[PDB]
Order: sequence, then C-alpha cells, then structure tokens
Amino acid sequence: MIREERLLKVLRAPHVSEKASTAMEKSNTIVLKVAKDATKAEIKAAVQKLFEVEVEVVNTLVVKGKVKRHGQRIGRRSDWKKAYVTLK
Amino acid sequence: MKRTFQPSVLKRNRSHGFRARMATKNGRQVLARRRAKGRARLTVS
Amino acid sequence: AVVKCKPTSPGRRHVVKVVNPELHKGKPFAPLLEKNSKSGGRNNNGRITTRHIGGGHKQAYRIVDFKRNKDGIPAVVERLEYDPNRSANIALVLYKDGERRYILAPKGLKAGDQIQSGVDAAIKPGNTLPMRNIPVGSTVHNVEMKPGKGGQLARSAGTYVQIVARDGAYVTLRLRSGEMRKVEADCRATLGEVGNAEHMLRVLGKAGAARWRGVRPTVRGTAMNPVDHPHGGGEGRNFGKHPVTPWGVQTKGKKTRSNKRTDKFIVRRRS
RNA sequence: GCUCGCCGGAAGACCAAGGGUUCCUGUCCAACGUUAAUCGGGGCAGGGUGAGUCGACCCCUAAGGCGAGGCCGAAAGGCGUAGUCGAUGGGAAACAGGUUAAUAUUCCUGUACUUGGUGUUACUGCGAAGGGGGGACGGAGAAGGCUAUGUUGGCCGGGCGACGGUUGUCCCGGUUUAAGCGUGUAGGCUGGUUUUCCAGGCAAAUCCGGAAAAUCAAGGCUGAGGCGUGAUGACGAGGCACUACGGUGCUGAAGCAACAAAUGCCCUGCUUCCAGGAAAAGCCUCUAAGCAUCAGGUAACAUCAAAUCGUACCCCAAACCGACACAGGUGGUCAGGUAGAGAAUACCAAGGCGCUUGAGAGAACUCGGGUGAAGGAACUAGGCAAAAUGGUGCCGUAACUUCGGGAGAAGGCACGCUGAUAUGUAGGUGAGGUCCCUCGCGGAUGGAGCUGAAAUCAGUCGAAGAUACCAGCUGGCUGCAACUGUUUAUUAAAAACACAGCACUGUGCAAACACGAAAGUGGACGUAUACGGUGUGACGCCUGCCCGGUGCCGGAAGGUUAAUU
RNA sequence: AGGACCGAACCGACUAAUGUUGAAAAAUUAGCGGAUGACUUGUGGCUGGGGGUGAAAGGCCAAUCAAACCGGGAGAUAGCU
Ligand SMILES: [K+]
Ligand SMILES: [K+]
Ligand SMILES: [K+]
Ligand SMILES: [K+]
Ligand SMILES: [K+]
Ligand SMILES: [K+]
Ligand SMILES: [K+]
Ligand SMILES: [K+]
Ligand SMILES: [K+]
Ligand SMILES: [K+]
Ligand SMILES: [K+]
Ligand SMILES: [K+]
Ligand SMILES: [K+]
Ligand SMILES: [K+]
Ligand SMILES: [K+]
Ligand SMILES: [K+]
Ligand SMILES: [K+]
Ligand SMILES: [K+]
Ligand SMILES: [Mg+2]
Ligand SMILES: [Mg+2]
Ligand SMILES: [Mg+2]
Ligand SMILES: [Mg+2]
Ligand SMILES: [Mg+2]
Ligand SMILES: [Mg+2]
Ligand SMILES: [Mg+2]
Ligand SMILES: [Mg+2]
Ligand SMILES: [Mg+2]
Ligand SMILES: [Mg+2]
Ligand SMILES: [Mg+2]
Ligand SMILES: [Mg+2]
Ligand SMILES: [Mg+2]
Ligand SMILES: [Mg+2]
Ligand SMILES: [Mg+2]
Ligand SMILES: [Mg+2]
Ligand SMILES: [Mg+2]
Ligand SMILES: [Mg+2]
Ligand SMILES: [Mg+2]
Ligand SMILES: [Mg+2]
Ligand SMILES: [Mg+2]
Ligand SMILES: [Mg+2]
Ligand SMILES: [Mg+2]
Ligand SMILES: [Mg+2]
Ligand SMILES: [Mg+2]
Ligand SMILES: [Mg+2]
Ligand SMILES: [Mg+2]
Ligand SMILES: [Mg+2]
Ligand SMILES: [Mg+2]
Ligand SMILES: [Mg+2]
Ligand SMILES: [Mg+2]
Ligand SMILES: [Mg+2]
Ligand SMILES: [Mg+2]
Ligand SMILES: [Mg+2]
Ligand SMILES: [Mg+2]
Ligand SMILES: [Mg+2]
Ligand SMILES: [Mg+2]
Ligand SMILES: [Mg+2]
Ligand SMILES: [Mg+2]
Ligand SMILES: [Mg+2]
Ligand SMILES: [Mg+2]
Ligand SMILES: [Mg+2]
Ligand SMILES: [Mg+2]
Ligand SMILES: [Mg+2]
Ligand SMILES: [Mg+2]
Ligand SMILES: [Mg+2]
Ligand SMILES: [Mg+2]
Ligand SMILES: [Mg+2]
Ligand SMILES: [Mg+2]
Ligand SMILES: [Mg+2]
Ligand SMILES: [Mg+2]
Ligand SMILES: [Mg+2]
Ligand SMILES: [Mg+2]
Ligand SMILES: [Mg+2]
Ligand SMILES: [Mg+2]
Ligand SMILES: [Mg+2]
Ligand SMILES: [Mg+2]
Ligand SMILES: [Mg+2]
Ligand SMILES: [Mg+2]
Repeated sequence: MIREERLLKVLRAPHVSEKASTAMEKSNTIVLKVAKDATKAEIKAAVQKLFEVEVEVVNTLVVKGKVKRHGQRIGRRSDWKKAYVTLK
Repeated sequence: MKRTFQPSVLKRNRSHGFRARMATKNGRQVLARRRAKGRARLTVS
Repeated sequence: AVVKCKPTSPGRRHVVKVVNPELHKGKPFAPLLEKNSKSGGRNNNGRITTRHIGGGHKQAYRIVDFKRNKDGIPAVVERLEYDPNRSANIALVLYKDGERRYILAPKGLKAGDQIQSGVDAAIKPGNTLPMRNIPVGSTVHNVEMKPGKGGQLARSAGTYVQIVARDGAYVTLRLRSGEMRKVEADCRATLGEVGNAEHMLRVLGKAGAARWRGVRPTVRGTAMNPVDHPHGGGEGRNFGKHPVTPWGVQTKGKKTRSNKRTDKFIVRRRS
C-alpha cells in the first residue's frame, strides 16, 4: 500500500490537448501530467483514491523539455512525465 | 573523406568522462584545475 | 605421409604437406579443452616483447598429461589427434578406471596399443618410468627435469633423448641439441621417440601459410633506417658493421647463456 | 492540377551509430536560405514519443579493465589473487488488422504467448559455491527438399475505346490473410532396453565415464515446409451515400490453380580440408552438508505481478563526420518487372526526386562530348590522350615450360526473324484415374495440364542480327623482381618491403631474448623437428681463394693490470 | 583444390584530363588493380613520446612527426633582422 501523502503528490495536472480529448472520448483514457518519479502503480493508486474511479491500466512516457530562447539566452524547459490512464 | 572525429558516446565517456578522471591522481588534478579555473563543464559527462 | 602438391597455382607449387590418415577427423575430447587466446607477442605492459607473432588460426588448448603420474593403471589408446598447439600429435588414452587423458603420441603408437606408467611398467614405447628403472642406452622422450614436475625435454615431433649413463642419483642424457645433461634418476621419461618425425619435411610453400601459424613478417635490419636498427641506413645496399640484434648485441656467435645456477648439470655443451 | 524529365541493389524503404525536437500544426519573413520567397531543417507559439513480449536495464561471460588481502616499488605508484566489472557474443515471451496532423509489434480490435510470486488440491526425496551433460561454435564445397517471391491460367469486378480495327486466343484491375495452437513430413543424427560391477569425475552420486552380461533389433532425438485451425473473422477491386474539395462515412465480388524460384529456410546439417575452429550463465541431471509424517519438488487450478528508462524525427544524409543546406566519408537490413550469367547494364514498378539564382544570346577562348576528306604515329621525351578490341557456341592455336601452364595464345566461322521437324521437341514438373495399402504428409502405375532449352532444314528483312547499354586490343625481343601480397594517408607502387625456401648463429627451459628500478609479464601453458637474432630470397646449376685487419669463439704458459692490503 | 581465373558489391589508387581564391586543406570524370584472402569490415579493447607501432616509406601515432599535443621552466638565448 502506497501512503496517501505520496499519492497526493504524484498527480500534477490534467493534460489538455486534442489527443487527450480524443483519448477521453474514444478510449476512456484520461491524460495526466504526473510526478517525474511516479511509477505506474503509484499513478494507478492515486487516480483510484483521489478521483474515485476504477483504473484498467496506466501507460507512461517522459516528455523531454524543449530548448528555448529568451533573448541572447538559451534555456531548457523541464522534462515531465505524462500518464495515459485507461479507466474501466 | 574520413575525418578524425568519429563520435562514440561510450568511448567519449570511458576516455574522458568524470569516472575516468576520478580513477587516477592525474585525472583528479585535471578536475582540480578545471574547478579552480571555474569551468561550467568539468568533463565530457 | 609426405605429399607434394601439384603446381596448379604459384602458391601451391612448392607446398609439401604431411598428411596423416590415422589422425581423428572429428572434434577433440571436450573435457580436456581450454581456451587459449593469442598474445600478439605482447606482455602485460601491452608492448611487443617477441616480434613476429600475430594472427593465425584460433586454437583451443588440449590439456596434455606431461606428468604421466597415474601409475599401475593400464590405458588403451583410443585415437591419435591433431594438436594445433605443438608439432607432435597427441593420443587420447582411456584408463581402465574410465579416466581419459591426452599424452604426446610416441612413434609407432596407434589406437588399441596399451600403455602404463610407474616403476613396474614394461619397457615399451609410450610407457613412463623413473629413469632409474629405464635401461642405459634407452631412447626416451617427455623427460622430466625435476621429479614430479612433468616432462620438459624432447617433446617436439621426432625428438628423443638417449640415456647415456647412470651414476647414483643422476642419469646423463644426450639431448637433441647434442648437449650432455645430468638429470635426477627419479625424473620420469616415456620410452620411445616423439611421433610425427615427418613434421620437418613440410614445406609451407607460400607467405600465407606462415601467416596461418601466427608468424608475422620479419623485416631485415639492413632494410631499415639507422634510427630503427643498428644495421639500418646506407645509400643503396650497405652494411659495414658486425651483425647485431635490434638491441645491438652481436648475433653471429656471441654466447648468451649465463646461468651459474644450472651449470653444474651441464656435462658437455652442444658445441 | 496536367504534362515532361531523373533515380529505382536507389536518388526507394527500415535501422544502428551519431545528432537532439530537426517531427506535426498554426503563425511570421527582420536575420538565416548563395536569388525571390507567400516556402523552409529559419523565428515564435502550441502539440507530439503510450510496451510483461521491441530495445536498454537485467542474468552470463570475451578481449580487456579494476582489484580486498598479496607481491613489488624513493614517494607517486606497478603487477596481480579472491573477486568484480566489461558486448561487439550466450540468456523467457506477440502476432495480424485498424487507427493520429504527428506514436504504434507500445493505442484499439481480434487472437496469443512467457516468466515469476502467492494460494488451493493431488502426489512426492528435496537439498550446492560441488560433479556430469548441454549451451558450444572453423574454412570450403555440393546437392536435395522448401518457402519468400514472381509469372501465367482460372475466377471475380469493370471495359467496348478521341484515328483504321477491337464481343475477343480482346483490354484493365483484384485475386490478400499473421503469430499462436494442432499435426508430423523432405531431410539429419543416433542402435535401444535392462541387470551387475568399478583404481576415474578433489567428497558423494541413483548422474557421467569405464567394464561385463542378457535381451530386442527398432526405439529415441532433431526437423524446413505443407496441411488443419486461427478466420461464419479481417482485408479486399470497385461501387454508393456525404464532401470543410483536404478527405470522411457506408458497402463489398473473386479471393483458386499451375509453373518458375532465391544469396532466405531445412542447415549450428551433410561432404571435405587443414590452418584444427570463444567463454560463462540460463537449461538438464547428479548427489553433499543439511532437512525429514517439515521444508522443498512435480502437476493442475485460481489469482497477482512483470517495474524502470528508450520509443518523436534525420540516418549514404540539408539533421551524423567534413567551419557551409559542402559533388567527400559513414556499419546493418529489405531486394519487384522486361531483357541479362548477374546485386553488371538498359528501360521501368512501388516509392522518391528535377539537385534554392533565373532569363536571353548563340563571339573568341576554356571545359565535356559527337563526326570527319586524303594520309595513318609523320605527333611526342614516350602512341600521352584518343581510336580500337570486346559476347556465346564451335573450329583452331607457336616458341618455351617448373608439364600446371603458356592460352581467351594467335586466327577463324555461326549468330535476327518466321515456319517446319514438334498445332511446343529433348528435358523438367506432374493432376485426374486406377492399383497396392502398414492405411497416409504413403507408395506404385499412369501421363491431363503446366513449363521448356538446344539443334537441323526451309524461308525472310536490313548496309549492318553479340545491332543499344554492356563487353579482352593482339603479337615479337629484352632488363628487373620468382610468384599472390606490402609501401611513402596528401607529388614515388617500384627494381623498394615482405615472401616460401636457404644458411649462419644464439638458446637445456626459471631458455635465449624482450618489456619492466622491481614484482612480474611476453617468449610458451611452447621445450632444440622448438624458440630468438642475423643475412639471403621460389626453382635450376651453383656458391671459388684469403683468418693479415676488425669482430666472434676457444686457450691460458708468460707480460701488464683495479678495489683491497 | 587454389594467397587459381573473368567480373559487380567491397577494398584499393596505375594513367590522363579537370579542379588548384576547388564542389573537396587530396576530390571528380574516364579508364585501372585486388576481389575466398598474407582479404575486407562493424563494435569494444591494448600499446604513449626518445616512447609506441611499422610486410620498413623515417611511414603512422587526431588535417601536427628525423621525436605528438597541452601547460609549465619562459620574457630560453638571438654577436642576427
Ligand atoms: K600440430
Ligand atoms: K625479411
Ligand atoms: K644498411
Ligand atoms: K619510428
Ligand atoms: K640502405
Ligand atoms: K637510402
Ligand atoms: K529572384
Ligand atoms: K520492458
Ligand atoms: K532497470
Ligand atoms: K480506337
Ligand atoms: K512468434
Ligand atoms: K498456421
Ligand atoms: K515509436
Ligand atoms: K540512428
Ligand atoms: K617485361
Ligand atoms: K603497383
Ligand atoms: K681474424
Ligand atoms: K618526444
Ligand atoms: Mg497496454
Ligand atoms: Mg515506456
Ligand atoms: Mg622472429
Ligand atoms: Mg625469414
Ligand atoms: Mg629505406
Ligand atoms: Mg644506431
Ligand atoms: Mg653502393
Ligand atoms: Mg665497402
Ligand atoms: Mg528549433
Ligand atoms: Mg517540417
Ligand atoms: Mg533572401
Ligand atoms: Mg521583399
Ligand atoms: Mg522550424
Ligand atoms: Mg526481448
Ligand atoms: Mg591490477
Ligand atoms: Mg591493496
Ligand atoms: Mg577479470
Ligand atoms: Mg558481470
Ligand atoms: Mg550485445
Ligand atoms: Mg512517423
Ligand atoms: Mg562453416
Ligand atoms: Mg510459393
Ligand atoms: Mg465481363
Ligand atoms: Mg475507331
Ligand atoms: Mg554469397
Ligand atoms: Mg519512429
Ligand atoms: Mg543546395
Ligand atoms: Mg553531402
Ligand atoms: Mg560503404
Ligand atoms: Mg533486377
Ligand atoms: Mg545499376
Ligand atoms: Mg558553344
Ligand atoms: Mg570520335
Ligand atoms: Mg580523318
Ligand atoms: Mg561519311
Ligand atoms: Mg577515311
Ligand atoms: Mg593503315
Ligand atoms: Mg609504327
Ligand atoms: Mg617520330
Ligand atoms: Mg618530331
Ligand atoms: Mg593510353
Ligand atoms: Mg575509347
Ligand atoms: Mg639494358
Ligand atoms: Mg614482385
Ligand atoms: Mg601484385
Ligand atoms: Mg604519396
Ligand atoms: Mg601514386
Ligand atoms: Mg616465464
Ligand atoms: Mg635482398
Ligand atoms: Mg585470386
Ligand atoms: Mg594504401
Ligand atoms: Mg574511378
Ligand atoms: Mg590478376
Ligand atoms: Mg578480378
Ligand atoms: Mg631515406
Ligand atoms: Mg597526421
Ligand atoms: Mg629532440
Ligand atoms: Mg629560466
Ligand atoms: Mg623571446
């Protein structure tokens, strides 16, 4: 069992996009931004506890952050983890 | 024509990487010199 | 058997092969194999320490019984085999207790021949005895230099030692070099000559045949520049110095033995 | 959008390496783009990478690295044992179809599979860091059986033709379907079983090895493909509804056979040769200490688990290495048609491109090409360059030779198309059918159909039939080097280096010798038929005289002679 | 069978022309040699500077080689310009 304190940190935000919207309507799959170190088991437990739904499966990927400019200055956005959470 | 730089990340890291530098006294002196100069990148790592 | 190749190509014209139909066509006895990876004549500093070594065919090491210490138990020769690691052939022998070993194949040994080691063994080719139990004038091979150490002398194809004399603790041996040498009489020896005496009649025939045996080309010192070799240099073919090694030591007659420890055992130098 | 051209063993497709957002969408055109740019690999913003099965990680080792102790070394350190790392190698498992603007063996649909935990039930000797087996291995060659794949016919749908003809021996298109599961075939390997015993496998072993009997002679292992099922499904030419004119949505025929056929598969095989061809784990099996009505093992069933990281995109290139959007460099995989021996070459398919300045003009001269009267090497240092030869079959072929060669010597003849032999032959393939029949993936016998050279004879067109592309110039004398190789990356490829062969010489093994203050290590797990050094350089005939000089080897009377005393 | 033969890939680099502020700090085009081997190639490893490695050209050791490169002695010294 994963502690509620952990579960309350792993889900960061719903990911809003055309693919996310399509994933919701066509495959009953919510797309979430999750903690970089979140495992599939933690994401599953967090969604089931906090959103009060039944998760079939979690698929995850790491989005590499884009290199960007802000004047004569190179920055990099952070890498972040995306979860495709298929609901029952 | 074949030029001199034929990149391999494995060879790069084994030849010049942080752990290769740390493995010898003289490599550690490289790191000490680069820290003393205040290099942003100590090694190819 | 010594077979001349027909000159169907220039690299074959001079080839003389030693073809032995008795040798096992199939694979060696796997429990007595070990890997033997190549050095290129380089030591643990990674430096070439013996020149002219490199490449050639991959070779598994056959564990050969040079000690021949399994006394009293008869063994039958199962088969003769090619050994890439040495000039001699080897014999897979089966002891009566089910143990198999490789031995150097003596001249005349064949599948079915019985061999035995020990003080009480018959004076027959392939039998191993302490040299105190071998008649003076006997031809032997695989001769130990220290008791129990394993044979070190007369192991190459066609080689053998003559026990010329027995004087108390020691036997005097005539080696293939012509050297007369004392060894302890407790040192073992195998009766007979090492087989495959035709080995020396082979003619490689081509450069590549030496390359297959892991011999890289020898470059003559006189073909080099002075920086590389004492013999190097000259406008045209020049020499004009005493022949030396690459390291400057005279290489035509200068004696290099310096072993005061072992001088006592040398009755007469090969000379 | 239509047309044209170019690549097509690539200039297509998929990757590794490397790069790192270059991917997709919207928007912008300052700069970047060798021009303009509405376009872009450019700017800006947003989106996009979904895995028990692919890869990494992981287990396992190679070379090699590191290395507790250790040995060695002024110090730094060096080497190395136990170990522990290290892939480029060994080790579980997923396929087809559908889908996004952009991912997909990852999502969806369908159908699978693997390993491990836990529980239940039945039954049971389990137990390793130890033993044995296995994993587990070379080159070449040959042939058979196959498949991928192609071709043709059949089938199904459509067509009836911009200009003579075209209801046909006519035209166009399609004719696809996996893993898995079941079956066990062409082929390959091996005698099988039981009992008894045992100086071997560090101890033990019921395993392996060995020995001895008896019995049976046919059991086992391995194995492509095929077939069945998977699939009453999916896909499907096209058609019909909608069209944001980008595409969505719906529906759906046939879906067979024959022949040809790989470099792929059977095959880690077979045959053969010498240069004699990793390791370790997973796996199988054996026991030891130990544990015993327990653990543990085996099987079935249920259940749970299989994390993490990579996944976009380029990848013979405008994204990598070359300062460039650079005629350069870069490993693997895939391999359609016609002709062809072919992965050559020509033309095409799928697919991809026209190379990021154009427009004119039609001078000299330069570059890259075409043709050339008469002559034909007169050119020139030199036939440099060019021209030429060029295929297959057959005929024929000198000196010399180490008897292999020389040789494709030289030189010559035939070659297209049509018809006939023969409505398509020799040969290959092989159905129905009929027999036998262990009884099927089976013979045997048939020869339907299919495919199909080569030849001869006769005819016939052209100047020319190896018509294009493609594709040896040949001969004579002679120097050098035997030969195949190697070399001055970037002005020298040679007669230089190497070479097999030869000789001299050292070297008795703790070898000589080499690397190393040393320990050690190479030499070599070799042992004088071996190893090092040197010179010579296949082979043939040979290799003369000189030991005074300088080396080397041996000697040691005498002379001289160090530290020391 | 073969360091066998002809010939693509692949590996080379004999000749010529071009190019020489190049398309390219060594190439392109037409020819040319090897093409089962002393072959070739990927990945990784080892050898280190009076050192390596070298079928030997003083070749090669990161466009550098009769002693690499980088930093230091260092403002070497320069009866020379
Ligand atoms: K041998
Ligand atoms: K030589
Ligand atoms: K010389
Ligand atoms: K050198
Ligand atoms: K010379
Ligand atoms: K010279
Ligand atoms: K313009
Ligand atoms: K995985
Ligand atoms: K991992
Ligand atoms: K018409
Ligand atoms: K499968
Ligand atoms: K099937
Ligand atoms: K992907
Ligand atoms: K790649
Ligand atoms: K000549
Ligand atoms: K040449
Ligand atoms: K003399
Ligand atoms: K130096
Ligand atoms: Mg899933
Ligand atoms: Mg993932
Ligand atoms: Mg040598
Ligand atoms: Mg030699
Ligand atoms: Mg020279
Ligand atoms: Mg010198
Ligand atoms: Mg001279
Ligand atoms: Mg002279
Ligand atoms: Mg960008
Ligand atoms: Mg784009
Ligand atoms: Mg512009
Ligand atoms: Mg403008
Ligand atoms: Mg852009
Ligand atoms: Mg896998
Ligand atoms: Mg060490
Ligand atoms: Mg220590
Ligand atoms: Mg190790
Ligand atoms: Mg490991
Ligand atoms: Mg690997
Ligand atoms: Mg894509
Ligand atoms: Mg093979
Ligand atoms: Mg087929
Ligand atoms: Mg019809
Ligand atoms: Mg008409
Ligand atoms: Mg092939
Ligand atoms: Mg992709
Ligand atoms: Mg361009
Ligand atoms: Mg380019
Ligand atoms: Mg290439
Ligand atoms: Mg083709
Ligand atoms: Mg082509
Ligand atoms: Mg003109
Ligand atoms: Mg012309
Ligand atoms: Mg003319
Ligand atoms: Mg004319
Ligand atoms: Mg004329
Ligand atoms: Mg003429
Ligand atoms: Mg003339
Ligand atoms: Mg003239
Ligand atoms: Mg003239
Ligand atoms: Mg010419
Ligand atoms: Mg020409
Ligand atoms: Mg002359
Ligand atoms: Mg030559
Ligand atoms: Mg040559
Ligand atoms: Mg040059
Ligand atoms: Mg040249
Ligand atoms: Mg030693
Ligand atoms: Mg010579
Ligand atoms: Mg050849
Ligand atoms: Mg070269
Ligand atoms: Mg060329
Ligand atoms: Mg040739
Ligand atoms: Mg050729
Ligand atoms: Mg010179
Ligand atoms: Mg250089
Ligand atoms: Mg110097
Ligand atoms: Mg000073
Ligand atoms: Mg100065």
